[PDB]
Amino acid sequence: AKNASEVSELLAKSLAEKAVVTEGGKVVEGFSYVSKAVAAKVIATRRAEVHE
Amino acid sequence: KKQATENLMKLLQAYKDIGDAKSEPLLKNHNPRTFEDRDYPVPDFRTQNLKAGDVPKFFDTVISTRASAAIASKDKFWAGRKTEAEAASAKASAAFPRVAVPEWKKGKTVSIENLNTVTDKYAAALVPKRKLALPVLPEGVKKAVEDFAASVGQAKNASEVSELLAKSLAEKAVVTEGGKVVEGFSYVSKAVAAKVIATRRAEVHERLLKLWAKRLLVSPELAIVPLNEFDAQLASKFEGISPKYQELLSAVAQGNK
Amino acid sequence: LSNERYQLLSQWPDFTTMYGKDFYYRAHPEDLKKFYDAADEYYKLYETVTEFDSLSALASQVVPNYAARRRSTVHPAIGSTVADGAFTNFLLSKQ
Amino acid sequence: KEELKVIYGDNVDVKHFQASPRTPVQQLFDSLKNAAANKERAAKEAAAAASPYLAYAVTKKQEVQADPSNIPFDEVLYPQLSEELLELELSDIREDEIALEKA
Repeated sequence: AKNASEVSELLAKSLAEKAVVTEGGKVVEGFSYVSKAVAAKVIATRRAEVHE
Repeated sequence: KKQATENLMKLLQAYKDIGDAKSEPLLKNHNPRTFEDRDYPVPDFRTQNLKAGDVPKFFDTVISTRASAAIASKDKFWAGRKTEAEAASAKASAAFPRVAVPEWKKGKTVSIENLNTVTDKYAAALVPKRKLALPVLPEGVKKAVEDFAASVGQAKNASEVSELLAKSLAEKAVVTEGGKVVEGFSYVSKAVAAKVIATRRAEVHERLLKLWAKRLLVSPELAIVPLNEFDAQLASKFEGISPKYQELLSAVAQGNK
Repeated sequence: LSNERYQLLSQWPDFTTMYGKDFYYRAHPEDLKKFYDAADEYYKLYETVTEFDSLSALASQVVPNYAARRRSTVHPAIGSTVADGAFTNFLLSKQ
Repeated sequence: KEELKVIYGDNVDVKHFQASPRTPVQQLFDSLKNAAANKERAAKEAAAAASPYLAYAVTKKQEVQADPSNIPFDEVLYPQLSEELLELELSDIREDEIALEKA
């Protein structure tokens, strides 16, 4: 009960991380998206390997 | 026999009391390595006039003398510990609980409501006095998190979303002593302690492999005297060393031509 | 009679409270083997005092010798005190 | 082999568990992956027990034995013993490491 805060958040985040997309309430399946924090990590490593 | 068993149980309480007053380790006095003398004068085989095959039999009786003298020094510890506890066994408490047997009066019968509360006392000592509170996930909360993932539509991977909730409590499972949580109790498990041993075996075995790497880069002819047949060659003088491998080692040392 | 012996196996100290390894390793290795032999002995005594299906064949070792003393040629109920008291009448009368 | 024969079968592969023993979490998840056939074996045995004393005794024993919190962990029970059983093998290795530092 002292660490009862963190034991909930991991259950929240484990569904949040593999959150699926829904189109019209139904799940379109086989939809991979590249996010805006992933795509800004592709840019930041590609900037560092051309700046070096 | 009831008095012999009360004497033995009072003796094993006296052993536990005067070994917890002295705060000694549990395995220390049962380990006969701890009664071994490492500062013994260690007899030199070069002053004992040994012939060729005689040196390993000299090494065995220096070891088995020094091992017998450590076992016989462990026996002298426990024979002196026994009289120390038998003195306190004579001045003891002798308030032990009795064996739970079903209550049977003289002409009466035995109720099953007393045979069962006796069986409850046998299965209440099957629980350990301090245990890990290893949580099973009940179906009352493993379905309340499975369908919450199935309402979002992760019903295909609904198996794995429960197991991580089970394992996250299983991994930081706390210990409980008497139903209450003893707090600040860190334990090192038996899979952690067998990983400390397996890495420590690998970092000493690579020093043995690095030891013999130098000796066979400099002197590669040493690989023709097998390791078990090595001190079967020795003697006390250098001229007494068995010439089984001497002339072969001298010619392998001169190279491949 | 088995109940009077079972009542003194009821008053046997709970040796299983000293089975832990903090009694194993604090104790002399010969006083622990005696303790484990005294616990194996209680199960020998207790498993035979509760063998109550053996009491019905021990009663048949008492019956046939008793029943032959009752097949007396004088009387079934004869004993020494009566047969001595009737020797006093037989001897202390005339011939 | 006998301790793990009741879980992993007869081809238990005792080499894998001698080298790396199972953690207290894997002892838990091997309890729970046979508990449905353990609670049903005890119910089939309590039904065919010879008397209602023995029928309560095979359920009360299974009510304690199927709870994974009742598995006796020697490291939880006796902490000073399992550290000293660790320093029996760490001292056997240390005597082989002093022999190579002298060499």
